[PDB]
Amino acid sequence: KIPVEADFLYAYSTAPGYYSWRNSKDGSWFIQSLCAMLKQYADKLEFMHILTRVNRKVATEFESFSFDATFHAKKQIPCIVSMLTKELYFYHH
Amino acid sequence: LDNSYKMDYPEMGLCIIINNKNFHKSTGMTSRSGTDVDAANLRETFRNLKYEVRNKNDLTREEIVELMRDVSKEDHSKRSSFVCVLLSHGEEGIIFGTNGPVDLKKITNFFRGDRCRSLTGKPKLFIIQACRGTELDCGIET
Amino acid sequence: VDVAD
Repeated sequence: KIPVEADFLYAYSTAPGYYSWRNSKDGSWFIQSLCAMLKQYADKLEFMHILTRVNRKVATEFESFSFDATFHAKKQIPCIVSMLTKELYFYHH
Repeated sequence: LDNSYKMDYPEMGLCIIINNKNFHKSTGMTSRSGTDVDAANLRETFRNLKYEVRNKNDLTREEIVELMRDVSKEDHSKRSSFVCVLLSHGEEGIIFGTNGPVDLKKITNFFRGDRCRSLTGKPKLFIIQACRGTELDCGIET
Repeated sequence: VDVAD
């Protein structure tokens, strides 16, 4: 038998307890970087390897921009939460 | 079993995108501008991934629960995985329907091993674009 | 501009 909570993967836009940013014109930093990396590496990289490059993207390529000084120049790091028991590839054999 | 999940099933599976942009003003939540680009980005990205995508827009918290009860009470037997994409306002463990909060554990528990047996040993992914608090990461320099 | 969720 297997546990009832295995093979769950939770991709979070932001670290636990933090703000998650989104651009008013382009869209959220996370879904932005996730779609770029999924479109670019789903042929060749394991899923957790795709999801870490998404982390490097949101962490480094992005920074907030606001007229409110309170919400300006803020960073964001995603958070992978894997209860998976095997690796995940979107290509076959 | 294998070193990797079996993905050579008939279907890759269901990809449910839940895109709440407009919220009732009784909540104090504001229009989520730019989410249409995200949801439309996700539909295409998983359309190339051979997923059966289903975009669902401005769903109330009760409509989010009952949809996931219907999705979990499906015969996923022919599907490799289940993807779920939530795009809304958020707290820690809390996702927002357009009229109030849901618990992230409410939604996910519909798909557990003993509840969604068509999806047992099958990768269940959950992508959550939502705040988890109100702490500001200001960064640091290298 | 960028906004918090």
